[PDB]
Amino acid sequence: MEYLIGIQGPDYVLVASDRVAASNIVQMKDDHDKMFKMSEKILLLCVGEAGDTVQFAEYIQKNVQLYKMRNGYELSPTAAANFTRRNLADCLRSRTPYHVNLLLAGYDEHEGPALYYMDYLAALAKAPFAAHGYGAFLTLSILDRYYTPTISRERAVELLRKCLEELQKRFILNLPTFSVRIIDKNGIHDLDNISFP
Amino acid sequence: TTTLAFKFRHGVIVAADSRATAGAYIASQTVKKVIEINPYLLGTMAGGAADCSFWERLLARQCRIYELRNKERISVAAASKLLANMVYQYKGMGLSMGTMICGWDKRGPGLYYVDSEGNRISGATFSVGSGSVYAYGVMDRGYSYDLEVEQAYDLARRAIYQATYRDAYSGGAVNLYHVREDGWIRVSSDNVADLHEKYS
Amino acid sequence: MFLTRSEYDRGVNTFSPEGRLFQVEYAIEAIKLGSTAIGIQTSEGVCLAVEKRITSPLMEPSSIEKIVEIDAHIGCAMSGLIADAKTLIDKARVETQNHWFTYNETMTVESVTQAVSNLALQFGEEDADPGAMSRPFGVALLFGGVDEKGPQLFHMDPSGTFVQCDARAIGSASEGAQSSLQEVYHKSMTLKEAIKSSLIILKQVMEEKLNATNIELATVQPGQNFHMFTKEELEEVIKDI
Amino acid sequence: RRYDSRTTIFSPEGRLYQVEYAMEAIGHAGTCLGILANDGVLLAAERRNIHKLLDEVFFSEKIYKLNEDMACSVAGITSDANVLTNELRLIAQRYLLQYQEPIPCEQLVTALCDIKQAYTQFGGKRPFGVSLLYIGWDKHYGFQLYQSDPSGNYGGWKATCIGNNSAAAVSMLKQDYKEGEMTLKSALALAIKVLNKTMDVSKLSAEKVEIATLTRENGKTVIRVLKQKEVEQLIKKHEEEEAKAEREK
Amino acid sequence: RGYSFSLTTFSPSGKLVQIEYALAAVAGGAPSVGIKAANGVVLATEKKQKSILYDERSVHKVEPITKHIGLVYSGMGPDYRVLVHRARKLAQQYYLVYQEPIPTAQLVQRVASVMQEYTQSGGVRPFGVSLLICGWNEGRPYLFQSDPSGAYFAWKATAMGKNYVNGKTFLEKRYNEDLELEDAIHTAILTLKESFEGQMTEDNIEVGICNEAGFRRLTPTEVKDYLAA
Amino acid sequence: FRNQYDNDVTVWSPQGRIHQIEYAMEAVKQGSATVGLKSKTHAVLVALKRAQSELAAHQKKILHVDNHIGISIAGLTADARLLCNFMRQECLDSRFVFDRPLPVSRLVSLIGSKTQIPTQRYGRRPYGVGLLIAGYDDMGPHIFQTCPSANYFDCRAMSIGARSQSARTYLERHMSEFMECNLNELVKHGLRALRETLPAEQDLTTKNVSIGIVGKDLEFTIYDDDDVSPFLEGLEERP
Amino acid sequence: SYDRAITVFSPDGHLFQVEYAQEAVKKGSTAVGVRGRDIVVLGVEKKSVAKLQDERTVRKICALDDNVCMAFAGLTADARIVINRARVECQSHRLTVEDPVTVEYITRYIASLKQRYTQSNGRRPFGISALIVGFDFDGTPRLYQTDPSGTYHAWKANAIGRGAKSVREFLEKNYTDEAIETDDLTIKLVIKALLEVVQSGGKNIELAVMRRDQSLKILNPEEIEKYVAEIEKEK
Amino acid sequence: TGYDLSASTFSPDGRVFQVEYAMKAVENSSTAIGIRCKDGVVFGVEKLVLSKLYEEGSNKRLFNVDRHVGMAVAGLLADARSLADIAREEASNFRSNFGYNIPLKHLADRVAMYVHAYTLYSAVRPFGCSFMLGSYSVNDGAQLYMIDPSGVSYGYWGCAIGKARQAAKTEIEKLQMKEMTCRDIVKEVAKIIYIVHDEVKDKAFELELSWVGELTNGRHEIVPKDIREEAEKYAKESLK
Amino acid sequence: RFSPYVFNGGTILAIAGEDFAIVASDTRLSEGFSIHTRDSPKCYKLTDKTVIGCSGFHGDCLTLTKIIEARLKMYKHSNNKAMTTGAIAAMLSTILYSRRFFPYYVYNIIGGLDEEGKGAVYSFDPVGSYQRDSFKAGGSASAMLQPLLDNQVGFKNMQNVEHVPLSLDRAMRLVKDVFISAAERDVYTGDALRICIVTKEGIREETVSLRKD
Repeated sequence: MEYLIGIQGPDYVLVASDRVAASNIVQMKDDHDKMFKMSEKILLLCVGEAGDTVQFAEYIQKNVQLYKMRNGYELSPTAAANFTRRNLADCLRSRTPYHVNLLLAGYDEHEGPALYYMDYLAALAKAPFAAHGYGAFLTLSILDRYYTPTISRERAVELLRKCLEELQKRFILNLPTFSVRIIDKNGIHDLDNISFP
Repeated sequence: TTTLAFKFRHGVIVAADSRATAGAYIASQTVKKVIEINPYLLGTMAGGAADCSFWERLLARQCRIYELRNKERISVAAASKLLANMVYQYKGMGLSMGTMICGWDKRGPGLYYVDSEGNRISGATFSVGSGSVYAYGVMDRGYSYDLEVEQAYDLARRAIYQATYRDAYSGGAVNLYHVREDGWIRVSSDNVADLHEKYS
Repeated sequence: MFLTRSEYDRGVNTFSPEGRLFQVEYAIEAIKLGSTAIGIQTSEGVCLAVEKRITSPLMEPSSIEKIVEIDAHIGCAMSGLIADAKTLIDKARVETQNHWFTYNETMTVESVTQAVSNLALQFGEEDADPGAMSRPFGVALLFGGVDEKGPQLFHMDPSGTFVQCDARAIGSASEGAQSSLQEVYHKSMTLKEAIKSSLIILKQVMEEKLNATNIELATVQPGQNFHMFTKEELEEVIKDI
Repeated sequence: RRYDSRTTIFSPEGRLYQVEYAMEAIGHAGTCLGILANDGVLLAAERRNIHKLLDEVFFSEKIYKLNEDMACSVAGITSDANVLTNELRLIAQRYLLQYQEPIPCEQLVTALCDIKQAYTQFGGKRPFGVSLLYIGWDKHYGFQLYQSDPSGNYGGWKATCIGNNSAAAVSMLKQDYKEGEMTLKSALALAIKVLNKTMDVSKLSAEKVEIATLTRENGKTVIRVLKQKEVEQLIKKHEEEEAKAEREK
Repeated sequence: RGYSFSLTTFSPSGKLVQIEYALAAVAGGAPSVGIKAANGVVLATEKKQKSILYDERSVHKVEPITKHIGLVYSGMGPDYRVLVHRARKLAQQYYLVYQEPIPTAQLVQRVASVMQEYTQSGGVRPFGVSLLICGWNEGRPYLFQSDPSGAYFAWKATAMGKNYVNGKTFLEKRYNEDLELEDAIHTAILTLKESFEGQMTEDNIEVGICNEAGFRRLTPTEVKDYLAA
Repeated sequence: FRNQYDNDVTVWSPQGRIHQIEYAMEAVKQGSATVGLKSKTHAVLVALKRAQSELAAHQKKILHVDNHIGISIAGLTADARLLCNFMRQECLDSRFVFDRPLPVSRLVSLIGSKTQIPTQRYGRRPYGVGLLIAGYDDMGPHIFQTCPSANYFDCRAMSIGARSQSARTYLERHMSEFMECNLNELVKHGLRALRETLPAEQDLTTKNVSIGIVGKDLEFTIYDDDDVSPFLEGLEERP
Repeated sequence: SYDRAITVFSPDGHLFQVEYAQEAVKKGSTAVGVRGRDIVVLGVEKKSVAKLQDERTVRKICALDDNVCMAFAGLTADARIVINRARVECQSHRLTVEDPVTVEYITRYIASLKQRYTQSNGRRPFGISALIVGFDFDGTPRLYQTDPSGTYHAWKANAIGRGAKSVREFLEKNYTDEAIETDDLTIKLVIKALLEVVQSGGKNIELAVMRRDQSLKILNPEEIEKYVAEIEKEK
Repeated sequence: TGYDLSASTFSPDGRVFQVEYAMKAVENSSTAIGIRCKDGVVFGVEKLVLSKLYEEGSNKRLFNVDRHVGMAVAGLLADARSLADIAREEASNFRSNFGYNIPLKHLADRVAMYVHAYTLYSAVRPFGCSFMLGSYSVNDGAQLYMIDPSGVSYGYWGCAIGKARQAAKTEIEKLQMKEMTCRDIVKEVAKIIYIVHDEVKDKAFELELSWVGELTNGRHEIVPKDIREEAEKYAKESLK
Repeated sequence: RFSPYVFNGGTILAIAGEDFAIVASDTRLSEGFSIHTRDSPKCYKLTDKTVIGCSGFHGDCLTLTKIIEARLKMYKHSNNKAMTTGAIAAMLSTILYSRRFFPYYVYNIIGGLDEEGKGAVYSFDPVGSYQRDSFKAGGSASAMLQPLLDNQVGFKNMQNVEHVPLSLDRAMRLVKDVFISAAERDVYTGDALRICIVTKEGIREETVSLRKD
């Protein structure tokens, strides 16, 4: 029911998510932020069953920031991905499985940009582009169609706009506004919200 | 039930009905569904009355302990997060709560919505209960951040009135509160019959 | 002729000959190291006062907290170990709020004092819980609050014994301060007279000349809640003296 | 009278004498040495056991490999050393399981030092009577040498020695070590020099020392123990150089 | 002083003196000799009995932990049996986990870890026994010693017990790496012959050997045949 | 010397005496005196309270466990409070489970077991408090005493605390009349008995006396400073 | 007699092992803290390089969180444990109440930990005293001190460790509203105070600042050299 | 000599002296005797009256540990009451599990092992009580057992404990209990107790008696007061 | 298979007053279609100023009464005072919520005199949510009884009718009448009515006959 999309590039990773939090039918919030900055150059996008999303996101955020404070350097995106995957996978067997679907986006000085994908069963996969939610089924073909490994960031925001206006055209739920931000060597950069009135 | 809360320039207006039902039997038409957690922040109860009352009271004692220990009143965000964590610990065990923690802090007016499912969200307008869907239309069409205090009271009263008109399990009287920067005040308790006399 | 063997004072849970249990007695001696505190109970209210004993000018005066609020109805003044005092104050606060939660009412000063006293008693280690300090609590508390019975002042000691007292002094100059209390005190005195007399006694015992900085003063009256005299109010009264 | 017992009593003047007595124990131990170079880092130790009827079955008596990217040499009680090395290996592999990256050197040292501090503080257990040197390469800070003591206190050293005649070793290293100019060969020669100075035996036997080097080749760390022929060549070269320096005068 | 009695107390000059006392307990134990031949390793010890009434078959000082591992001791008899049971159990745990016979080095590591585990706690005493653990793994012989301290060493040949220093000197004089076990058993009985203070017989000594076949305790008739020389 | 054998409860002495238990039994002597006596229809507890200072209130020496049982303490107030909590919970448990008042004899048996456990084990000290337990049950009025040693007795009358031998001898010489007394006569006898313990200068007052009465028709009630004046007025004077 | 166990009180009611731990704190390297109007400066002396040691491993000043930092004088390992425990408590408090820690909250937690170790035998007190600095939500500067006993007190400015008496006497003399007026003046005040007790000026002081809404900055050795040069010249 | 301080310790000559020191505890106690005859077992105790204030039928040293067995104690009364609680628990557990009344030999063995547990460990002292147990069952017969503080247990045709053990034992020895019957044995028990009582040292005593046997249908019970008075009058007459 | 509850029937009523409170209940216990007993009053005297009435599963009613009595004794011991009606109400709320997940199947009504001297009635759902009410009926016949109380006592839906404070006599008449009607048209409620009236004097118990089935 909630849409996440991520596009990796040569020197960046672009991420966007819908801004809707909802009750049964009422759309309680129009400006919900599903993006959590674990560190300066890594973001965690989370969608899933309510409560589990915020609880797990906050737990991983605070653990990563504790790593920062203790050791003086930030975790790698790959290491953060493996860590949150471990936490999610351990809970899967337990009586309190966090039903959460995540997308982790990061930039490493040594290893460059990275986008990571994990499902509620806690599989992990690096990917060039990925999406979560029912809208992902509609929008993945857009990315698979027009994506290039050498895509520039202007082209990437254009591609993302195409992907989202497809949701506007066809997806049953109303996802009127989306948040967008880029990670690069400089760090997380907020971008203007792609808003379809 | 129907509970209503919105933020505007001069504070937060909290409104609620007073009907509690078991099955279709109206056990009480005078339930006080706006729980005065503290002199400075207050909450609402929708869903299970026992769950809401017990957990909001526990939040109240935690808030007073915090005030005594840290020499400062807890923020609405911290109170909401405490309650959210407490209810989330019991997720899947059948608690039913939907409640709006309301207060001022250093940030400004504070309105949050927390539910037994686990969501905690802050927003300009909220409504919780069976009559939420009916209250939302009137509140949304009438709401503006720049609103006179009397006009805010009026839209709150009318929203709860229409919600009681349409929804069977919400009724009784409309209890209304204004959260003001010094603290909360209880502005009115108008019965739905008198409100029907007025509006019609 | 000196017999100084003692050989039984060390280690709680040892009854010495004549059965005196000297560790607790040494703990009761310990509060005499603390700053003098003083309490007077009156019909108009109960007042509490204490000398802060500021070590250096750079230390912030507000940080020294030898009078505190258990709740609106009850406040405490302490002399002795600040740390275990903080522990007992925490116990008092949580017990007051538990009583509010369970019975929707305010505890009496006697009940709160008994609640903290029960915790103080646990040095005996009758309970099997690991998290109880083996040593007795090296602090004495003065509990002052207005209850259903009106203004009440209760004294608590390291033993955990507690009693109501019309006026009491704890700390270093408790000996002599109590004699001054005994001569000055009469049950009819108003809280203004009690404040003045307690500050006179504190001025007498205190080594440094009395000033608004080096004392802490508080009162809880039936209409009011627990109140601490501010710098200005302290200035007014210490000028009046 | 006695404020040196139970490792939990601060003596007057505020000293924990049990940990100091434990620090006394490492001085008896066989000397161990570590030197940091631009291209690599080495560990060299004196095999104090020189009994004739002993077999060199193991990888090394003193040198232990804790991870792909680091190693350690130990001076102190061998049993506590075995325990600490087992704990170190488990810590490293736990970090690799959690983060899927190699343990940082400083983090591993810090974890074991936290254990060693914990044994000081609580009453029943004795402090670990061990001091050990850590050598490793990490992506963040490159080649690193670390020392630890029974107290649980660690530091980073360009070069240091622990054990018997550690003061003499450090005095020799202070003058000899060239900051920013060492290579692994020069550091090996310096190690042979300081070991010859410290060790009572007139001639380093080449069975009375164990030398191991850590280097990064082809993007992968290699921890290698110099074989008896290699260390024989090293002592021969040092003897020749020292004699030629003698011959000139 | 107080350092003497406590086990968790480093003495001044940094000595855990109770462990040294346990090693002194080991030194009082009966002589035991271990010699690692090229094709085998022999473990030998004296089984001197207080009287003829003792039944030699009842108890053995040389015990097999596994098919290819066996060990002998000098020190306290009860402690020996506690750890021999624990060693057998550890080897079986290894076989359950890895389905391979445990290496001798690994077994000595584990039993030494146990021995170290005992020294740390004040409520317990160290094991007043040392062991010579011999094994044949990967077509190679092994001999090890494990002390009360929890430390272990690898010896080509060594002796424990009474007169262990003199026995070790006799061994280093007599030891040659090229020895076959047929000669090594002779050297071992000679090493013990230094220190009996009695006329050795088949009963008074117990000896065992390891090889590609595995550990075995050669019978009284076998040791009689070897003693005849 | 024999400083050894006194350190802990777990050490027997060469003549079969556990000295720490005796040192605990010394504790009851430290406290202010208490007296208890019974008639066919009533059981009484009377106490001499002490005050730290003139301004301070007198300490609580009589405590109610249940309607049918109440206690008076001599020795450590801490141990008294703990044992009183245990007794109260036992009585509450009996009422919850069986819906009957707990027999007083059975309650003192429970106290004896709980008190005995410290004496034998290393660790917790003996309860250094002596209690007089008085109650009415179906069998009749009862008075018991419990020592810091877990042994307990059943008594026609008893006095514990400082200078209690004087009260005991008064009680013994006057005991025969107690059984047929009215409650007023009985409380007066007990008041005179504790008056024996007081210093000659000191005298009974409303303040320093507390009286505890239980009977067939009377639940345990502690008559406080104001309420003891009816009982005290009858007493004549010091002899 | 009465100095061998933490639990036992002495005659006259002195607990002496905690006093011995407070004495152990005095052995440690000096640290100084001062509250400027918009800055809090925390300065710590450096014992010595030893010429074969890497300075980065040894750092007395540490950041518990974005808005709080501490410096310590006392047992280094104990300080490391306490720092880690306070850091995890900081992140846990943010997790629990969705708000950043206040300086008084974290100093209360550290004091409670030290108190917990004092109360029970079988555990020795943490042989450290700490100087915790941070900016609260209102933006007021805060400086607190803790000791092995477990009492905590706010200080306008203070020192801990060896020479604390001398440097705090100097600071009682020197400190005033005028000195706190400038951030550079605050830094220069703490530098002069550490200069009161240290062998050499620039080499042997490690200094750091926290600004109103910025992270901790350890001043570069060149910056410290410039500041001591300005201080040296004015004399 | 620190050997006597603890029960974990051994003397260099192989003696655990704390247990002997605990055995000296019972000798402080007033005497108690139990005699076994054909019909059953009779118990008697010399309960010294410390004060007139103390109620009669108090400080009972004769306990009923089950319906078919009774217990008589000498030594510390607190430890004795606790041991009686232990014995009652053991008997109840035996009935609950094995479905019938506990054999006296087994009960003595279990309580003796419980007692013997304490002599080993250093944390806890030996018990300060020595007690006698007696029962009659038509199957087992009359049985009398005595347990010392050590945990030694044995069966006695006649037994004595406490201060006057030796004198009581010779007086019991010249009795021929095996042929005799219980209603005579009560009289002779009264005689022996009155003999061994020391009027000078001990001011007064109240004879406390009990028995178990066929006359009770195998239930331990306190003597009817008429029989008590008859035995006491006989004892006073014989004393001369 | 095993059902831990059974509805033992009965109804309870409580009606407050300016200076009095009344608590009244049936005295019938009925499992299924059979009558267990005809004399089992549902009203229990907690204190001089308070009465509790419980209806629902009788085992839960019994255990809750025992628990409340014990905790009343405990409060008396600790605080040296009797619990007020509000205090008992809050304590009961907490006790009921303690078993949120295996609840007490009881409908409770607390009726008493408050500290001020006025009558107060506190009404509880099975899971412990509680509210001060001027009057309420609980149990099987709540639906039947409470409307007439709302009309007569609350003067609801009545136009041009003066509001009079309720009197003791009028209240008792009303209670008897409503219980008679519930006896007529509710199968569970009948065969007696115990009226427990609390005043400054104390509890006074009157019994009036209701029709046997």
